[PDB]
Amino acid sequence: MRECISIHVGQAGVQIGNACWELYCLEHGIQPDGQMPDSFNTFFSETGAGKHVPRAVFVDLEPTVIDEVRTGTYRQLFHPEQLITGKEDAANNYARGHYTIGKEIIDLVLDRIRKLADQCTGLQGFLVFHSFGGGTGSGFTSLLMERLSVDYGKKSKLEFSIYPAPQVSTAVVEPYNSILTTHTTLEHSDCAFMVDNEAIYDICRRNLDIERPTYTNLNRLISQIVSSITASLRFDGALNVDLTEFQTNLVPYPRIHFPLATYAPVISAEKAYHEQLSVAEITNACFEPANQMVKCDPRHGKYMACCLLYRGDVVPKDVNAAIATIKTKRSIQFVDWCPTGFKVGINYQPPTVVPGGDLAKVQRAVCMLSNTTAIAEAWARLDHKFDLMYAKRAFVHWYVGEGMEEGEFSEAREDMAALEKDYEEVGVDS
Amino acid sequence: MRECISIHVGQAGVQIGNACWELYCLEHGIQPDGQMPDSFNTFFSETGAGKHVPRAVFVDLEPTVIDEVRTGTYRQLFHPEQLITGKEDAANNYARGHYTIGKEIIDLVLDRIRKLADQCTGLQGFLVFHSFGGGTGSGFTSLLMERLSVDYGKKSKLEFSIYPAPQVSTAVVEPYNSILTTHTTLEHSDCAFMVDNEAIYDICRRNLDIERPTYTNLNRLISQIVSSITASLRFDGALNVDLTEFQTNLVPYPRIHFPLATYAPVISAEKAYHEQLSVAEITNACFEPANQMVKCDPRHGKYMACCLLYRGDVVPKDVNAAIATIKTKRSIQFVDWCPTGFKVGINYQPPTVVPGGDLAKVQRAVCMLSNTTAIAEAWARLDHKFDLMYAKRAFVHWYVGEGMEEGEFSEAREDMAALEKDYEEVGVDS
Amino acid sequence: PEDMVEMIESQTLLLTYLTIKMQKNLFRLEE
Amino acid sequence: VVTCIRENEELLKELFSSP
Amino acid sequence: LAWQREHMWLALQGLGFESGAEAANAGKTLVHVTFGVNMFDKPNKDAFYVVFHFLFGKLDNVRCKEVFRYCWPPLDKKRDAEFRKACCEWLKKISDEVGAGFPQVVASIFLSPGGPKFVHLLYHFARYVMLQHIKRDADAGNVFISEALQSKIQDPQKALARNKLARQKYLKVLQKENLVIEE
Amino acid sequence: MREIVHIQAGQCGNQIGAKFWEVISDEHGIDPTGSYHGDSDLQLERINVYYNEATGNKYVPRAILVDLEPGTMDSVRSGPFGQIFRPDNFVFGQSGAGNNWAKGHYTEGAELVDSVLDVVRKESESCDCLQGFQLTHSLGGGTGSGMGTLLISKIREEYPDRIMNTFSVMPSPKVSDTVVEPYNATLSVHQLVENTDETYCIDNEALYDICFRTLKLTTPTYGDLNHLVSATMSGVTTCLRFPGQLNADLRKLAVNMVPFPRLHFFMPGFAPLTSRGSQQYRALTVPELTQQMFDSKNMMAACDPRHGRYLTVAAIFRGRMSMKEVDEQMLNVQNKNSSYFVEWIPNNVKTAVCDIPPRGLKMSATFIGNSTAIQELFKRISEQFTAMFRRKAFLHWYTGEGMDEMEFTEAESNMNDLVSEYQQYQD
Ligand SMILES: Nc1nc2c(ncn2[C@@H]2O[C@H](COP(=O)(O)OP(=O)(O)OP(=O)(O)O)[C@@H](O)[C@H]2O)c(=O)[nH]1
Ligand SMILES: Nc1nc2c(ncn2[C@@H]2O[C@H](COP(=O)(O)OP(=O)(O)OP(=O)(O)O)[C@@H](O)[C@H]2O)c(=O)[nH]1
Ligand SMILES: Nc1nc2c(ncn2[C@@H]2O[C@H](COP(=O)(O)OP(=O)(O)OP(O)(O)=S)[C@@H](O)[C@H]2O)c(=O)[nH]1
Ligand SMILES: [Mg+2]
Ligand SMILES: [Mg+2]
Repeated sequence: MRECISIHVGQAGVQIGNACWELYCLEHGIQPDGQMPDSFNTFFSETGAGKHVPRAVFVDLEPTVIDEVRTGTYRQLFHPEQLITGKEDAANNYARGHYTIGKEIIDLVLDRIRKLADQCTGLQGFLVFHSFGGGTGSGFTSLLMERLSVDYGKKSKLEFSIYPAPQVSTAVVEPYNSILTTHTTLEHSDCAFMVDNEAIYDICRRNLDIERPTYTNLNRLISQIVSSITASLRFDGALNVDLTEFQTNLVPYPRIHFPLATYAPVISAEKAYHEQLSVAEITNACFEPANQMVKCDPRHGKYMACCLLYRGDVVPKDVNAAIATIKTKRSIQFVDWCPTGFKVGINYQPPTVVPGGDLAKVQRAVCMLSNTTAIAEAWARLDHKFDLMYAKRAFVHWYVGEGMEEGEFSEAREDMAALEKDYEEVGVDS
Repeated sequence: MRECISIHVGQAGVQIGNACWELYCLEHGIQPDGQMPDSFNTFFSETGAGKHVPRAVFVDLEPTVIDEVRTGTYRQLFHPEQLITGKEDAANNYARGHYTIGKEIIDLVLDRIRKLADQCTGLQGFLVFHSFGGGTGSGFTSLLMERLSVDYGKKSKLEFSIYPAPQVSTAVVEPYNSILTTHTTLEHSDCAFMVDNEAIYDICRRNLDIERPTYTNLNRLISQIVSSITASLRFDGALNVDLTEFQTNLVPYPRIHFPLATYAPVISAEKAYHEQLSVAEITNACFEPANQMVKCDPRHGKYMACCLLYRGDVVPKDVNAAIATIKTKRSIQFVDWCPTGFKVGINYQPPTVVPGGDLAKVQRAVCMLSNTTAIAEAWARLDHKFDLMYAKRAFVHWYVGEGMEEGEFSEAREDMAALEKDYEEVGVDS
Repeated sequence: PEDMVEMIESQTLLLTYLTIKMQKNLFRLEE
Repeated sequence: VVTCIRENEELLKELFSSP
Repeated sequence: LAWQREHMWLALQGLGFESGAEAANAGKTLVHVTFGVNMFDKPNKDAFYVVFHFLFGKLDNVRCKEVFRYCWPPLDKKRDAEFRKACCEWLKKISDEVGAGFPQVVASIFLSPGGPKFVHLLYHFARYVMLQHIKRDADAGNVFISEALQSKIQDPQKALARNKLARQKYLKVLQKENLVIEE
Repeated sequence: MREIVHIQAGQCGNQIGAKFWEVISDEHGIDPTGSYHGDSDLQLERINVYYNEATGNKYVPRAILVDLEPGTMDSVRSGPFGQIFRPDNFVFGQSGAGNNWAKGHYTEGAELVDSVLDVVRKESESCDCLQGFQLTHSLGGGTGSGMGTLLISKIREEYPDRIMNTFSVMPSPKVSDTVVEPYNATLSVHQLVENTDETYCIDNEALYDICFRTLKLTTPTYGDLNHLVSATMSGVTTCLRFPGQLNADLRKLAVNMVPFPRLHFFMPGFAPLTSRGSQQYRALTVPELTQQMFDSKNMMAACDPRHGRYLTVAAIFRGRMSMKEVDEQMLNVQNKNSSYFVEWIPNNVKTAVCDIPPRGLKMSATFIGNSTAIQELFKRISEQFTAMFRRKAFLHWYTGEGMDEMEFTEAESNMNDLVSEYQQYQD
């Protein structure tokens, strides 16, 4: 039981999924040709005589990134119809990914996903990896998420997305896209883990001492966070945290489900011999502003609910000690209507290490997911960017030329504004 | 394809044709008996077994000049039918060559030219070689150009003319004909390269150091200009210029098609050693007042458009540099309404050298064809001579006796005065 | 400048327009 | 000229508002 | 030229611009498409559809229902090209019949209706429709008022005088309306 | 899959396309006969974006070579990598256009354009999923300019939803070779405004400067110029033909670098370009790539960017690079030069990365700029145009071939309007 289905959309999601599936395979002893010389059930399905096929679906409206996987080292793992690919990409256009280029693939990926779900008996929820700033990852994911919400309904949809950085950006029309997809994440998602690339760059260059890191490193880090999230299904530990009880504890009001993820300890193998990475040390490194996966200041807001996912050699006594210390920190302030503000899941399996990675072999690890109001700041800056370009109606002819309206621009902006205001309001005390 | 039919009329024309055809034969390796032990296709037809018959038609109202051809070294070249002749010359009379005697033999040469034009699939136009001073080269050439314009229509007709000298005149009635010929060269020709003998005499005696030259040297130089004009047709090079390109860039308005031709470098064999006749030097030489082939001062006018035909070892960059230097000169002034006024053609085949010739061997050659209002001066002086003789009605009875009217003289006079006024107008700036 | 005589000609245009429009109706209304 | 302009436009807009 | 956005809107009301019904013919709501004066400063294709259909309907009825039979209301994109190609050709013909008195019509102005270039075409279009109705509703004994208006005068005093005559006519005729409807 | 059909017209366009095909054949490992002989397998993965496959494992370019003089067809056929092209794709006339726009557009090009449309219909239906067209031509002549313009109009009429790229070379005031260049340039720009998706404005004067100053070639030829242009041409579509860490096709670049429909005139550039003597003193890194690519003396169009503001810039990097380095460098460019960038667009730079470096180098970079300073390029022409049209000089050729004066008026007015739009957004 306790299965889950992963949907990897767009190039960002497909590559993040490359990292994620390499990780799961190493974790469970499953070879890239499928064979394994139980727990694997949460991600893999046993196909006849020793063949564990991942419970995932790769999508792109473009052939290239999927072809890398078809010809890669993991060709014998995914079964051919799981890898769905189109002909021409959305080309950095929400309207293409959603309305014109998107409608041709949607029934195919939906048929595949339904066939995937008819094989699992305790489906927990969907994990959707994508990117806000892209064309496919924004529009086609909007479409897919709306359709999934109609069909399955009460299933929990968790999305892990690459939110656009403040200064470092790769595309020009990016703000536009990032706004329209918000109109979906409010309604058709249950918990949205936004992650910025600039923050992971700073994490790499400060912690792992990698001067020039590429997308593979960042994808390894995101994969590690995902593994830490679902370990409580895949392993046994002192305190397990499901997905439903996790969502019960982390989300106080329906609209408020945009927590921040942070993994620790992320150090190079060399500074690791000198560090005494106790439970307290990594527990505290989680609450530092420099170890954040998104560019924001936790000091600039108040926390609402935190979940600590400990992995490895962790006893409950020192967890209680560390949580009491954090409680006695004034730089870390909390809302008042959450007197107890910590969920604790403790797990036995230490974090596995991928060959060729930068992270070391450590015994204890923490994944902290914190619903803080400070995330509002992020949205703020992106909105400002929008209102620059939209003031001239720049690039809008591409969108309205593809089946969009301007009313949708206006509605998406009004929605993001109401979301920000709801965050600012929930923050305040009484 | 790309064939052109060169009509040689009158004594001056037939002799300049002897020169031109000696040159072309030696150029394409075609022996004087027609055999060649492609490019030749423009000026020769390949009849039967390696026998090439030039696409020319020698005409004259007198047989002796054609009889020398028929007895000369090239008797085996022009198949007999093309060397058309009458019995009595026009005796320096326009009315004889145009009305009296031309009417008997216009049809013969017309039948021959029609035969020639039928055998070519890509006719470019006609190259009429004649003099203004004689009776045939003025009268019969006028009649021929009239009939050819009626017959062939839009085919481009480039005439190469021997205009009288300001000082040295070999004929007395010359101005008269040279004036009546104008009434045709305006309407029925497309480009008229007038050339004066006195200027070639001065060019010889100064540049080539030939103490007393005869007509053969002059004809050699004229043939060199003709070959440089048609080089972009026969051989391949960097930038290519057809005949229509030439006419488009060189002719600003219909009535204005009288460009000055000049050549560089025309040095001795002995002088060529001490000089390094690079592109810059020959390009500056083309713009020198003493190197023109017609007597006038180009400082006294304004250039309207000029075509540079470079030939041999010529790269585009130094062509550009030399042209920029010509631009930043103050004595070479250009009309305002032509800000870009240089056409450039570059051919790869260097200029050949005839045995027994006067020119040396050079690796670069330039033929400049310039439209400058200064040419008006030429007409002026000759017109004055007309206005002198018509003052006394001298030699007019010879014209009236053979079917000419004095109204025709008055009409040619008005037409040439209008042409001068048009040049004076087009010169002025806004 | 020209922009003011264009303003005048435009307002003359509007006067003529609306006037003719109400005339063609009042002639109908009186009969 | 501006005075006639104003009287003009005002009468125009207000008479347009007549039912 | 701010009055260009002004006289246009007034002239828009001159044709009887009712923002409600003219939005009702397109089957869309008003709240999503703002009308009035400050409607074409930015790309605004919905207000473009509405005003252009009203302006083409006010001048012609049958041929308008013909050339815009397979187009209006152009809600989709395959049928949109029909609208954009039926209107551009007509505007090009209209501009070629008048010449220098009209801006040269370009299809590119229709890919994004907005900015001063679109407002210029729109004002001259409104002028044309006004004039071709002053050509038909003015009396046969007064058709010259049309060409008298096409006479592009250049002196300000005569412009003053012409406005003066027209405005006294306006006052008297609006007064006679009151006499007729009350008496 | 995302096939590109290429079109050449005129002597300039034909020679530049010939260089382009040489370099691209070298890239995918095609030899002069069409027989694949490369080492890596990647070279065969997406060979089909440019090369049809004929029987016996030979590859034929999907190109249509057009002209009005057969001399250029013979010259292209006789060059190296000349025997690759299909013989049925050489569509030539018999006279030439004579630098007359009216002849290329109305009289002879109008008669020849049907054969060209037939060949492009055949090639395009032959392809699986077309993604657009590439017209390489020049704007100064009659065949290139007017013929390619008629061709572009017809193509857009038949395939309205495709991409339309042009690598048009524009006249330059200094290095001018024709008297009637302003007329043809204006008349062609008027239609390029409407019927294309993105126009890469090259200029011979700029390439001469690149060669004289940067490469320090004593005597540059047209070969070196065409080589630079072909380098940019292939650099644009590397991502189509090869994998990478952040892909970018042509519609991606179109959606990112064009804020409004009319503003689709770009200036290209390339890096690294070093001399020979100066090579061993250079560190081939990402900082040096970006510093060279954002320099004004490296642009392939004779317009100074310092006179305007970058509406948008695209950088396509090739090789094994870090994304932290690329992004830090782009942010550095933007922050140090904040005045050369408009303010109502945050993050003007789009970046993409391909994993395969060009032939012989370990890494490279291609630059595309949508800047307001390109308006200078047009103003020059306009001035020249007016200076002639006022007197109606050389107008009788264009008139005798059937044109009008009203057409010249419209062309001038449209060029003025494009200039006004750019200047307006410059602020
Ligand atoms: N962390 C991370 N970010 C990526 C990755 N790939 C792309 N991105 C980022 O995600 C955004 C672009 O998203 P894309 O994947 O390129 O867009 P898309 O889903 O392909 O939609 P299309 O434009 O149609 O391809 C930029 O921030 C990119 O820098 C990746 O592998 N890892
Ligand atoms: N440059 C040059 N001028 C020549 C040549 N032969 C004759 N002329 C000149 O041409 C002018 C006379 O024209 P002609 O050709 O002799 O007269 P025509 O064409 O025979 O006509 P008729 O008088 O009827 O015999 C004089 O200036 C002659 O000196 C020549 O070979 N070269
Ligand atoms: N970069 C580059 N520029 C060229 C080349 N050939 C010509 N040009 C430039 O293009 C312009 C003329 O191009 P050209 O090829 O003559 O056009 P065309 O239309 O074929 O000329 P035509 O048939 O009407 S007479 C000139 O400005 C010249 O400098 C070339 O091989 N490379
Ligand atoms: Mg004689
Ligand atoms: Mg040519």
